Amino acid sequence: KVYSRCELAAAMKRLGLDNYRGYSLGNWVCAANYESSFNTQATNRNTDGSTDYGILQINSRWWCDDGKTPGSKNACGIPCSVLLRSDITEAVRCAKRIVSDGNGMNAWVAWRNRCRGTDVSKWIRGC
Ligand SMILES: [Cl-]
Repeated sequence: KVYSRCELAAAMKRLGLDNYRGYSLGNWVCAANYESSFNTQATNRNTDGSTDYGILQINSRWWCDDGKTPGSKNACGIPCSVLLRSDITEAVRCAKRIVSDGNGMNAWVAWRNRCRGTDVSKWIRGC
């Protein structure tokens, strides 16, 4: 499932991301846009044997278990497959853990490069 910008905004707001750890809804929407193009089925293979999964491209070295990432730690206590669902509940729960890990949303490289220090409220225009 690939979300539309407003459909994702509503889902993320329903699941408590607006102003979570001080990050407005637009930040989260922007991050999803650049991390995955709103695609819950997105996967990206990395050189270390990890993969980034889902709409917020959560990494399998640290956060979820994909059964094939050497040295993986599974801090969200989930199989990575639950991050490939249309239902973003598990992705949001894990994202809340990631954003609380000491660097805010800088954990998402695409957010840092493309969203941070921009006017992110445009991501919720018309929603
Ligand atoms: Cl916003």
